[PDB]
Amino acid sequence: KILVKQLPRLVVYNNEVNLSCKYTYNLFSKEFRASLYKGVDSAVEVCVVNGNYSHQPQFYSSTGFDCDGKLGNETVTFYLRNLFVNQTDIYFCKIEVMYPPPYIGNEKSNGTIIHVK
Amino acid sequence: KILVKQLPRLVVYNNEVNLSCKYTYNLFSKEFRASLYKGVDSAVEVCVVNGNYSHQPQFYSSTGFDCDGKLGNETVTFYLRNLFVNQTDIYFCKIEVMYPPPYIGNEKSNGTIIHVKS
Amino acid sequence: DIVMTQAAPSVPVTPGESVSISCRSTKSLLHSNGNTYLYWFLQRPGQSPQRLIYYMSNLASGVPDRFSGRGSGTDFTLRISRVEAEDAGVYYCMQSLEYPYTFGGGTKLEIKR
Amino acid sequence: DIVMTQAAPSVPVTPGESVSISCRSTKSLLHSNGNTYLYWFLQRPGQSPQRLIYYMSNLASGVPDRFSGRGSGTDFTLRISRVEAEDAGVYYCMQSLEYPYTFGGGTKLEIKRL
Amino acid sequence: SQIQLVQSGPELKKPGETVKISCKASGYTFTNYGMTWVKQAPRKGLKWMGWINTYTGRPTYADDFKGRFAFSLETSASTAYLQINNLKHEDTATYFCASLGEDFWGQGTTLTV
Amino acid sequence: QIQLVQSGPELKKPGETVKISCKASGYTFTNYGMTWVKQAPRKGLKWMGWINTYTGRPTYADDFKGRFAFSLETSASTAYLQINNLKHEDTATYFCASLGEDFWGQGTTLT
Ligand SMILES: *[C@@H]1O[C@H](CO[C@@H]2O[C@@H](C)[C@@H](O)[C@@H](O)[C@@H]2O)[C@@H](O[C@@H]2O[C@H](CO)[C@@H](O)[C@H](O)[C@H]2NC(C)=O)[C@H](O)[C@H]1NC(C)=O
Ligand SMILES: *[C@@H]1O[C@H](CO[C@@H]2O[C@@H](C)[C@@H](O)[C@@H](O)[C@@H]2O)[C@@H](O[C@@H]2O[C@H](CO)[C@@H](O)[C@H](O)[C@H]2NC(C)=O)[C@H](O)[C@H]1NC(C)=O
Ligand SMILES: *[C@@H]1O[C@H](CO)[C@@H](O[C@@H]2O[C@H](CO)[C@@H](O)[C@H](O)[C@H]2NC(C)=O)[C@H](O)[C@H]1NC(C)=O
Ligand SMILES: *[C@@H]1O[C@H](CO)[C@@H](O)[C@H](O)[C@H]1NC(C)=O
Ligand SMILES: *[C@@H]1O[C@H](CO)[C@@H](O)[C@H](O)[C@H]1NC(C)=O
Ligand SMILES: *[C@@H]1O[C@H](CO)[C@@H](O)[C@H](O)[C@H]1NC(C)=O
Ligand SMILES: *[C@@H]1O[C@H](CO)[C@@H](O)[C@H](O)[C@H]1NC(C)=O
Ligand SMILES: *[C@H]1O[C@H](CO)[C@@H](O)[C@H](O)[C@H]1NC(C)=O
Repeated sequence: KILVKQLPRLVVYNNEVNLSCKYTYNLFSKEFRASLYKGVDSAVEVCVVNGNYSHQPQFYSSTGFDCDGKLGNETVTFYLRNLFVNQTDIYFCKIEVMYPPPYIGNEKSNGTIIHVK
Repeated sequence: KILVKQLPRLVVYNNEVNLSCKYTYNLFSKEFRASLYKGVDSAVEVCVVNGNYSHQPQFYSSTGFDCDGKLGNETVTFYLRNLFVNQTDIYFCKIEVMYPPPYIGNEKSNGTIIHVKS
Repeated sequence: DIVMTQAAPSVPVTPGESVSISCRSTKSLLHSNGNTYLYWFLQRPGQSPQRLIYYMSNLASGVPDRFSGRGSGTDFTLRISRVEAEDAGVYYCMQSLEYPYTFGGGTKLEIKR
Repeated sequence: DIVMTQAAPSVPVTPGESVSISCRSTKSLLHSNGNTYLYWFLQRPGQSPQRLIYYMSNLASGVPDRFSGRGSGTDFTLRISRVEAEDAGVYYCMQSLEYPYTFGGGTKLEIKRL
Repeated sequence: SQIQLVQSGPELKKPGETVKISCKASGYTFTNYGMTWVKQAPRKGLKWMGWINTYTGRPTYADDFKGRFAFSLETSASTAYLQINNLKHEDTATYFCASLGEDFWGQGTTLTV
Repeated sequence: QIQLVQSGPELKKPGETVKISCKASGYTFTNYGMTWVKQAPRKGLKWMGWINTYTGRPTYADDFKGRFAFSLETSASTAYLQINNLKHEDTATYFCASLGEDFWGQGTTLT
């Protein structure tokens, strides 16, 4: 699989963070789907970004966060704004790559503790 | 293995918390080593309770936390006092069971975000 | 702030006579743990005392089935099923739930020719 | 607020003549990403513009190997390797690092009956 | 079914009125990619107005384009809209919708005022 | 055999220090705590407190905290109770006890 590396705790007073998830895998011309989840459970998607790495595909949040982002050969950097102290927990970076096969995800990250203060 | 269940987030105002780790295993008449670690890495042991359940073995912290605790059939409650805002992270309940064999441990817990505030 | 009370300072029995010894408590000694935090002890005279039951119902090693500890959650009893002369002494209950730990009063159990 | 600048409003080449078109920048457009955030564009006349290079070095689909994007991370150049008559037009560089994005001035690449 | 952006027709509008200009997206997924809007006055060059987030809706505007210009989406019919308001002669230009990494652009939609 | 064994009897007159040893044998010493317990002569048992064999930290019962000193040499498996500015009240037998209160010492009679 693809192994993810994240900083082990970010700590925030801006109420805003920039959180890059370094992979061991070149996402250059690959169709993929990169995500980030809040929770020990990992059961809230904070951003998806997905599409072909060719045409710069748009980050967004169903779950309700102000969330841009920028993708690069081996890195995926999320950008969360407007975060609350209510919302300091762990965040898990996560890729699936669809094309070209074979289709693979990533071995589960350690996560970062985002601590918002 | 045996599965551990911890509350998914505690938020602390006292600077003082209690955190039971419910197992699926009666630690009754069993020699074991119960443990609790800070870290995403899981590389700082906050507390160790270690011995035969039969007699009531003491909780302690090399890592430097004020840490009591109480053992019971299948919960293990850690009691941490004097915690600091700057010590908010994840903590993981973890158990090894020595005797009687065969010797086993915990399938890794989701952990808990202890969130120390003020 | 927790006060054990054995209300039976001395209790004469004769042998075979089963007897049961009470010890009440200010607070409940039950815990989320499921365990209930009470010891029972026997100080035969001269000798250092000797754990008998722990966590209410559970009886320590090298102890006869005769002994049994049964318990509400603030009232507790120590049935002794058929009294051998050896079993005579003072019996102490003692809670171990919160600090400071607190011993009971004793209950001397005298054997009656 | 980044200001892009092509210092070469119009440039007459003849065919075969290789040309290279500069576009300098206020900030550096390199990123921790490792990528560097420049598009290069060609608006042939009447036509809508068409993406040619993206992330400085990389060139998009349906574009000739003639076209090359080279770059120091605040100065950048688009080498066009041997000018085909088709390739005449205005070329626009465009930074995409920080909002607001900003286009260059254009550089008209005029082509001339020698 | 090549990817293909396709935009509203030409406009001849006199000052102080509304207009929406449509861009309909085809051939490709759509809410996965962002959507830029780009002004080109006639003898001048290209200017970036902003973009709308096809999933989230949220538009960002370039500073000069701040007020009076507005972007919006019918997300299930794959179509985006610029709307310009209280129009001023300033605002005459061809107007480009574009997406997929600025790799696909529209026809162009020529407004005059 | 797990077994605690304490210092011998004491005849100490008022206004003196005293340390009492309790040496633990047969078990991994620092894995279990260590409580101390007074017994006035005709009266019964009273919990003084305990020390964490690993951590060092002592907790003292209400009446006792002050004039009383628990402490450990862990490498030599032994626990100490010290009593200062001693007062006639303090005439008792004194029991070290550990291993879940399962193992008690022979006791240690002060006057
Ligand atoms: C704590 O656990 C023991 C369980 O002892 C045994 O271990 C497992 C096989 C388990 O699945 C049980 O069935 C077994 O009993 C409990 O000890 C027994 O408790 C009951 C009380 O009615 C009684 O038989 C004796 O006290 C114990 N029996 C034996 C064989 O030891 C103990 O009660 C549990 N403590 C609780 C629930 O608070
Ligand atoms: C992003 O990577 C591309 C090319 O990556 C290629 O495929 C990967 C699997 C990788 O492990 C190698 O096989 C390839 O390098 C980089 O662009 C290329 O640069 C190399 C020169 O070493 C060469 O392949 C080509 O000249 C370039 N283009 C292509 C299409 O291969 C690109 O530089 C990387 N991005 C950044 C910011 O460095
Ligand atoms: C620990 O987290 C795991 C995921 O790593 C959780 O597993 C999910 O549980 C939910 C609810 O039961 C299921 O719908 C999912 O199928 C499970 N897997 C995933 C990948 O989501 C689990 O619930 C957590 N356990 C506890 C005790 O909180
Ligand atoms: C605290 O978090 C909850 C969770 O969504 C949120 O609804 C609430 O408004 C938050 N409070 C503040 C002040 O943000
Ligand atoms: C992740 O945590 C594991 C423990 O499961 C540890 O061994 C490893 O070093 C950590 N890796 C990183 C990159 O933090
Ligand atoms: C994604 O990539 C595959 C092959 O590289 C292709 O079939 C597909 O059209 C691409 N998607 C888009 C939206 O361009
Ligand atoms: C723990 O229990 C085993 C048997 O169940 C016993 O042999 C041993 O004495 C105990 N371990 C110690 C005291 O270190
Ligand atoms: C973090 O905060 C607490 C409370 O002010 C402080 O005492 C502590 O020294 C700080 N960090 C560390 C690593 O000790």
